[PDB]
Amino acid sequence: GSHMEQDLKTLPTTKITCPKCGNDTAYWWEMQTRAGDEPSTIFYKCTKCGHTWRSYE
Ligand SMILES: [Zn+2]
Repeated sequence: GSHMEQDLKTLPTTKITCPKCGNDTAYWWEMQTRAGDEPSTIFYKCTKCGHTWRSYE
């Protein structure tokens, strides 16, 4: 754990809320996995504290 590759200034942001700092917006992209919960999910990184969760589309 020494290098990294995160991005914020990029990725179109979407209007949402943050259950952590209470922000009112977050970044958003899709994240598909295998199959055992929700095919193709969208993570939303709040644009304030830097927290991200998942959607259902
Ligand atoms: Zn936040």
